[PDB]
Amino acid sequence: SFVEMVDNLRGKSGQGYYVEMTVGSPPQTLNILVDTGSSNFAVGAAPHPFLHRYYQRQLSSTYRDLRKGVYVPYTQGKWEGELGTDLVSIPHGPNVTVRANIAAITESDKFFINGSNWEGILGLAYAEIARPDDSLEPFFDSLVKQTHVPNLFSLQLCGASVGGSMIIGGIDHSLYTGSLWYTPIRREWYYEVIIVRVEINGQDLKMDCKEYNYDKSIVDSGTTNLRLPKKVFEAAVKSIKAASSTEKFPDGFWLGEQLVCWQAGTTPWNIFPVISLYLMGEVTNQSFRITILPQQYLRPVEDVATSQDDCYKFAISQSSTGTVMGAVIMEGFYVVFDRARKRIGFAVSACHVHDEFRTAAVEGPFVTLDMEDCGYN
Ligand SMILES: CCCCNC(=O)[C@@H](NC(=O)[C@H](C)C[C@H](O)[C@@H]1CSC/C=C/CSC[C@H](NC(=O)OC(C)(C)C)C(=O)N[C@@H](C)C(=O)N1)C(C)C
Repeated sequence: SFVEMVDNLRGKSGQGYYVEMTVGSPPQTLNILVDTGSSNFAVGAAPHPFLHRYYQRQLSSTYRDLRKGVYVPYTQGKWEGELGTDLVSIPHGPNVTVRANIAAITESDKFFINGSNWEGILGLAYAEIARPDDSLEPFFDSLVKQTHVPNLFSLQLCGASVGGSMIIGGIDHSLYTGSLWYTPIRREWYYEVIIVRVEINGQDLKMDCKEYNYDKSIVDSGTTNLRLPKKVFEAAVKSIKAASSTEKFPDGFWLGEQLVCWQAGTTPWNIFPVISLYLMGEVTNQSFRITILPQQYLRPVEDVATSQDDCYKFAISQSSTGTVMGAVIMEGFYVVFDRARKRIGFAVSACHVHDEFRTAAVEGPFVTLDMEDCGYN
């Protein structure tokens, strides 16, 4: 019965993917950002220049105040509000209704995006990183405990203005091709995984694999870019520059600041290398890899001028909190968050990226010794 959940996600490029939900009685409709990098369910509950609508607790008879404030900081943006509980449902999701914790956002800073079309956020990670503490049961935990919905979900994010699917409670085999390859969830807080090798155009970056996971590596649908630790970011950029030395790009380009443009349909994709991330597998000394095409880490942006040329922004940035496999990485892949078996699966998506001579892929098996030494402690 997953067919009704296909295409239940919408959004704008670089503004996150959202699903429709309803809270309170009578049901109040709101678009909620899907974020695997956080664990709090929260919605705007007060007027805001960027909000077209918000949660009105006074209009819900099922609403319950928990009389307890909350603050939640994100890599970018933050908000604070009041904790409470209410009935919640997902129109284009499983046909059920559950009582879950809800944070009524009363104040925020650089959180709501102008024209994003969403007024809330659904943290799908674990309680361990929930605010104010792990006692605040996350939405998915509530859903699984109050219903018969299996303990797993999958995400198929499609690029370009953007759409996709969030299959709650299962895997929809028509949304991907080939085989699903699984990597262990190292620890249940963020969806933490271990990267055991990185190659650019088939060239090993030759770095201590611990560097790839310093101080952790996570899968985060709520982050746009591929974020890499300083040392890895530097090595990656250097390699990508040399590969594209043919042309010249402003130093601000590699910083995500300035953007580059080309005559409509003349983008020199071939000069940009593919990136291969090898992930720890399910059996001893075994891993698999996912290959990222330039069409993924070069996010298309509207021409700042009155021109009809294709402009893009470097979607790879430096991080100080570990590797982050954001939406640009998840796009083109079908990703299964198999919480029941503590693993994350990857397969080529049906709405995969397209290149003339190259193609994004998930390949295995590969032999990799000492993978456990790649984890940072
Ligand atoms: C100061 C951080 C303290 C630690 N906090 C966390 O780790 C929290 N989790 C997180 O912050 C997640 C790891 C990140 C989370 O998904 C948050 C969700 S914020 C709501 C998301 C809106 C969709 S636009 C996404 C945006 N795109 C973007 O910036 O594009 C350009 C770079 C081109 C401008 C982006 O990428 N945001 C990153 C940076 C980010 O912050 N994402 C919670 C666990 C409490």
